[PDB]
Amino acid sequence: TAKKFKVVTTFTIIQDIAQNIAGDVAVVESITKPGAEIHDYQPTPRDIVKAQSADLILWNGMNLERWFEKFFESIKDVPSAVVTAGITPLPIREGPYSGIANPHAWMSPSNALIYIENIRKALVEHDPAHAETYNRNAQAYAEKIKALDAPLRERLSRIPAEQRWLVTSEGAFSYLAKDYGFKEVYLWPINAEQQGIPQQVRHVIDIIRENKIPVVFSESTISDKPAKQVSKETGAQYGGVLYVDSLSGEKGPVPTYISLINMTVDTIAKGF
Ligand SMILES: [Mn+2]
Ligand SMILES: [Mn+2]
Repeated sequence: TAKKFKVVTTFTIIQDIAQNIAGDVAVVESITKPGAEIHDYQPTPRDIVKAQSADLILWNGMNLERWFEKFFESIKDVPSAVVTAGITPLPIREGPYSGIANPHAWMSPSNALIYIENIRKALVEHDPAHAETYNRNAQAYAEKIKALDAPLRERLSRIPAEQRWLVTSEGAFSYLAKDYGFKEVYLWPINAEQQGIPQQVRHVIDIIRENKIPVVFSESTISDKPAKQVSKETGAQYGGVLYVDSLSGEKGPVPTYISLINMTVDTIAKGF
């Protein structure tokens, strides 16, 4: 056979996690495309029809998708589920969104296990005919995620503790940084139309000076120009691109959530 159970997700990371749980018994599609900015995405009429055709809608919550609640108002009779349920938020530390949840919880692979469980539960509840495929796929995929911890830590193990400074454009790596003992510095705390970046750019250059930070990075859905300037004004090498808010295309270097975590840690590690 019939027309398969259809899941629509707001962005690509959730799409890939959900598709691993769904296997071939459900079809999972993302509203946003690879490479597109997800926080302030502007949905189109095509997007309403796509979401309205789903049997279940998955979104991040933690107000990642500033567009979603207004968007969902146009969708009728389709259940939605927040895939971060039960995750404890790290607060945004500075700027006009200080004190709001940092939404990038998927960058901690231990948090990913909670994403998987929330998605499994939603799939089993709303598609009970395939409960055993979902439960089997979710346990197998959770073991793939747990198996990342040892190679990831080993990959970062050369960098001594007080050299572990991670300097990015968006402050999108706070969950990854807490997991692996890095201190975070960023050019802006969360993607948004905002003031303060040129004054934050001076501050970052300042903090690179004091601590002799060797590398700075950018991310794949935003501009590399601020990070490349900070590298020019310091001696630090420009290390990016890092992946957090989007996968690549299916043929690019980051087609899956696992490849996103691995390539991001790999790129950090080679910068030092
Ligand atoms: Mn439900
Ligand atoms: Mn982001």
